[PDB]
Amino acid sequence: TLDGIKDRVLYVLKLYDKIDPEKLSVNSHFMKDLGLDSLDQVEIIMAMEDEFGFEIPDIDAEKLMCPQEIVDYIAD
Amino acid sequence: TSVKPIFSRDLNEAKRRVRELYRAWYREVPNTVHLMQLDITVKQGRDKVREMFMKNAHVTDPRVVDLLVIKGKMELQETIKVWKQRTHVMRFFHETETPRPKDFLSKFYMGHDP
Amino acid sequence: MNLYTVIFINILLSLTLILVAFWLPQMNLYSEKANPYECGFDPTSSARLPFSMKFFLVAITFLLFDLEIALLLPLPWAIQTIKTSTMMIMAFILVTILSLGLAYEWTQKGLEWTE
Amino acid sequence: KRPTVRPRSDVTHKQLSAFGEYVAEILPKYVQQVQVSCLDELEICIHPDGVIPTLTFLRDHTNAQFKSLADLTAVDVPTRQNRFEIVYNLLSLRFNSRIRVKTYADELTPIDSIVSVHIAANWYEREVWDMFGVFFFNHPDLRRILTDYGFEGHPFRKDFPLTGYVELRYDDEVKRVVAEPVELAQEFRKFDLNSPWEAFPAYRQPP
Amino acid sequence: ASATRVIQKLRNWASGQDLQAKLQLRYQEIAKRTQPPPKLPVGPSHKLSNNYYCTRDGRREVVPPSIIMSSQKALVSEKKAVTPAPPMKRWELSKDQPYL
Amino acid sequence: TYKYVNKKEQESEVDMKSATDNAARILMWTELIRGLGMTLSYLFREPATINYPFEKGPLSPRFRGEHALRRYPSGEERCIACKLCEAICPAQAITIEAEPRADGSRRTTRYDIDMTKCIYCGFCQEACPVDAIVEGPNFEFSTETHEELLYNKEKLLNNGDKWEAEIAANIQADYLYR
Amino acid sequence: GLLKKTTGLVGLAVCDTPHERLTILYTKTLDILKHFPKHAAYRKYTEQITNEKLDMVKAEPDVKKLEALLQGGEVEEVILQAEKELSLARKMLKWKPWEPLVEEPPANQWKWPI
Ligand SMILES: CCCCCCCCCCCCCCCCCC(=O)OC[C@H](COP(=O)(O)OCCN)OC(=O)CCCCCCCCCCCCCCCCC
Ligand code: SF4
Ligand code: SF4
Repeated sequence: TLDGIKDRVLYVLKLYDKIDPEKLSVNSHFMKDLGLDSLDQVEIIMAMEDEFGFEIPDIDAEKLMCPQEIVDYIAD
Repeated sequence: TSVKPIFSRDLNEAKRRVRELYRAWYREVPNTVHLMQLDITVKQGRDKVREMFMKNAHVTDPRVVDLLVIKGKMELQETIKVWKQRTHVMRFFHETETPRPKDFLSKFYMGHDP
Repeated sequence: MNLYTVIFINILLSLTLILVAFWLPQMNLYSEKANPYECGFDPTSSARLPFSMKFFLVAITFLLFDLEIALLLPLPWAIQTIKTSTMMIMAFILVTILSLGLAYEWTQKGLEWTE
Repeated sequence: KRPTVRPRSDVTHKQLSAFGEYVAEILPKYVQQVQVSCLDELEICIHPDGVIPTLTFLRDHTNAQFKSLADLTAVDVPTRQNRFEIVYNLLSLRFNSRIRVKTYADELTPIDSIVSVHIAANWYEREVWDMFGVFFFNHPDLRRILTDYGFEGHPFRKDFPLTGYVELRYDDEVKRVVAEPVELAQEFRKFDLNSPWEAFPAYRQPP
Repeated sequence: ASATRVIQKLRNWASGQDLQAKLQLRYQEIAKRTQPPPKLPVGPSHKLSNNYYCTRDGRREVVPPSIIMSSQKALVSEKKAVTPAPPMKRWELSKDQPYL
Repeated sequence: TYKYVNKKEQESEVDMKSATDNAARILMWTELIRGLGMTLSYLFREPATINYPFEKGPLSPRFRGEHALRRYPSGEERCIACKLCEAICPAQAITIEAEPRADGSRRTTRYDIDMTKCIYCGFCQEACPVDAIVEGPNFEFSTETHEELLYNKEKLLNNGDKWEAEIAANIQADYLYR
Repeated sequence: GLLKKTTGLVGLAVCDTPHERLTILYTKTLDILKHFPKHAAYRKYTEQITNEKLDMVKAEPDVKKLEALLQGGEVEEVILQAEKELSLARKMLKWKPWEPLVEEPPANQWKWPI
């Protein structure tokens, strides 16, 4: 279950249509290196909720800042 | 300084509500283009949402932000329901108003306005 | 074939009339006139959705009473029989049974609607 | 005795001054500036925090059974920093009398709602929010009533133009009732009517 | 007015009461349409003497409202309770038609 | 004083006669035959309608309808551009633009009335100090164009020269009241 | 006298046993006003009122004479008002209205004309 989430999330990212995945990685931050403000991050989190089938609040979402943190979240 | 709040101890606790509202709008757009048969794509509806959000990003007073959140929830109520028609929603896009020229010389060619 | 003929005549009248109604006039079709009425504003949902009926028990007992009609209706022929006592008693029993059922439904508030 | 002028009594004035002292000394945490006019209309003015207690008092008190809400207005005065003067006209039906409770607000200093006291205040609070922009706490709906759905603006504010900022008309290009900006074929003709003479010395403002 | 005296009877029976006297229409019992000229009267203040506008002005007899318990000034609000007015005396039941 | 409309004085007096009367009210629809008889009575009355174009509704001299700009018996134009018919017009329907006439006279170069803003209130004619603009009897000036209902000095003067024979009489009848 | 089968007001029952419910409610008011402080005015005035009405109840046993002496319409309206005054007394115990004025306003606030 674990390492499928990695490429799953990464495919969602690639389809996000605004990140240009040539820079992209799993430890890739969103704010600093990619310059994506909070609303784009919210769109990303919705894409993850669409991939899975469980809702999640905005506090967890703002604790998340990169795909690895997302993967670490899907466990719990 | 030394003023009362409304729903927000600080600006971060207001941005929380802001993001909840952005979320509700993002999840509502695909249903509104479907229920009342709009002739747009979901992409540009959500781009309009982000545009009308970034129309007010300069603000820093929490109270103003809370009131804007309230009015956004009102518009979201009106749009989730069909109290408002295709006319009102497509009013946002300005599909008939020619672009106000943001250049000096054009304004000089037409009008005395600045 | 007389009756078949009368009915075909009425059928063809109706169809010729609809043909005239459709292909005689002028048309200016567009999506804003061909969409459902709902009093000036637009509908909030589809009309092909559940309409809760609140007299369904009344409908079913109407069905059973329809069968009771079907049983009562042979009486004009049942009266030219020689007995004229068995049919009397049996029709009495049928009608009284139907009235008893109606009374039970009435008292148990089946003729009232499901608020 | 003079026919053209309006008759005058004093017993109503005295009664209402007495009841004003009553409310003033029974409810001091909130009350400001009780006043009774030439025409005998009692008028109590209240801190915005005192709204529910004062209205519940005047509804449920025995010597003040003001259990009917007639109006709930607002009045924009751009001068004072707390613009919107909010008004509560009431009547008793036990004493055949009226009273007026007043509070103040601003664009960002809202007020508690009154549906917990007077259910009649629901649509009036909605009207006040729509017209003047006063938000009301713990209100059930609090949406617009009178303005169009896609409408930005609080029209009865004094800084709002009479003619508005948008105008409607149907367009064949899009087959909708679009909203263009405003362009009138005849400007509203503002008339400068006020006379330059003190008509009423009794209200003369000193410098 | 013209109802041939048997249709009059029919309508007065079906209705329940004589309506030839109380008709919905108007024939000659109305105020006619060209009339004599009037001479409208003239109210007081036309006295021609002992009539000065300062004595019968109403628009100037007003004052700003009286004030009790102004927080600005230093005003002060055994003492018996008070009503805004005496209780509204109960209504009496009618005499021409109390129970319709 | 007050009175009850649907309050029974007191109940509980019934015998077989009253029961028969109530049971005959029921089962015969007796209180419905009265409605049938009422509508039948109305079938045999003179209807209140009128052959409109040929016979019309009664009006009074005070009736206020289409406007007009009047003249003196000398034919002199009666308005003087005192510009208060538009001061009081609560719809802002009237415009005036005035000049000297080259005779040396206070007269208008403009008198427009957007009759799509007029509310037909009469304030202009009870404000004019010379009985120049009036509100006449014509109520039959419907049009197929918005632009026709936007009047000017010439149209109002045409109305006046048309309807003077009526307006003079209406004024003669109604003055001593105004 | 009798039971007045119809009180004219709608939604209001009849209270077959008055002269008791009023004693209950007024005694309860009196017992709750003891928790108010002495300097409060609501305590004093409501005590005066409830004592007068309790004396009226103790004096007159006839419902019609009691109504005409106790100017509050029918006796059921009076009972409703007693319940509602009791509710108010509790609410005022929670609110503490007797305190001094909080946050006197700006000067040009009630000044009119302006
Ligand atoms: C020898 C011994 C044996 C003899 C056995 C015979 C005994 C006598 C039998 C008499 C029975 C007559 C039939 C009566 C049927 C109606 C029953 C009835 O009660 O009225 C029904 C309805 C009720 O009205 P309501 O006031 O609400 O009372 C109901 C309370 N539960 O009220 C209504 O229906 C009114 C609503 C319908 C209104 C429709 C408009 C009617 C207009 C009247 C036109 C009349 C013309 C009829 C001409 C017919 C020609 C074919
Ligand atoms: S009030 Fe009479 S005189 Fe004056 S401008 Fe109007 S029409 Fe002319
Ligand atoms: S009748 Fe009234 S609204 Fe019409 S033009 Fe005269 S003043 Fe204006």
